[PDB]
Amino acid sequence: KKVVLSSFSIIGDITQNIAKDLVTVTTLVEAGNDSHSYQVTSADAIKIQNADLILCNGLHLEETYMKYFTNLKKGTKIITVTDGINPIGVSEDDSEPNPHAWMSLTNAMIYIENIRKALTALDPSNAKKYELNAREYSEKIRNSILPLKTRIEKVDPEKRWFVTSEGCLVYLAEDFGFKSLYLWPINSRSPSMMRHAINQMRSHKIKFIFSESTNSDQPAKQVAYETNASYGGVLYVDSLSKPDGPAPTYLDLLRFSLTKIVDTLF
Ligand SMILES: [Mn+2]
Repeated sequence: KKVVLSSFSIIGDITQNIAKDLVTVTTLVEAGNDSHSYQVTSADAIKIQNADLILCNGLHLEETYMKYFTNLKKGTKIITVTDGINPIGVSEDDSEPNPHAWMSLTNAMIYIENIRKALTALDPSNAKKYELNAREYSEKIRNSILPLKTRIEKVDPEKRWFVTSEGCLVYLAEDFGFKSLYLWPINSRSPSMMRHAINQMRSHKIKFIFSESTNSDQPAKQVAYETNASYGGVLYVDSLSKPDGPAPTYLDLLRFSLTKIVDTLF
């Protein structure tokens, strides 16, 4: 049986829905661990050796541990599952890419397609099954998420703002036609970014700011105070939750976080 290693929990869950036990799906950065700065263990090195295929996000998500994907099994390729997604930069223009492409309905379909394609090239005799599974999963995502988009798109143009702590929603904003504000591009944080957000929230009368499941809520709450806005609560973006949490799957993560956003806009 072939072994397919996903770089983190979001990609692992997507792959599991497409492969459905036709391959063994493993995960490097397990749910709860930090996708942005991970220490690859010895046990992890065994997962890397066993991999017949390695599925990465790209957009520099894995940059600090790409070095561990070496001395690989003969023939094992590293696939970047964000291929075909136009990068959004971390700056305010040339700059480093924002990695959070999976927070998008459109991009969900592209992650699924790239993974379907890589599974099919790895294991061509199950092409018909990956093809079916990918369509079914794609429809499942669309059926859960599209009603949230539809609700979201009723928002008045001057209220089209996603304001968060990490810049985790820049692809969602682009996908749905919103503008995004945040306090730092990627979790790992500076004064002028905070000052800019405070000034922008006031000028545009923004009502809510979120934090996220793997970072502190303190900067968001402080910003809420200084802007006369409200703290919106915690979104799930960087990792699946634990199994009895609210976002144990990619579908659940999108649905939870987008539900929470829409319930704030109205
Ligand atoms: Mn992040």
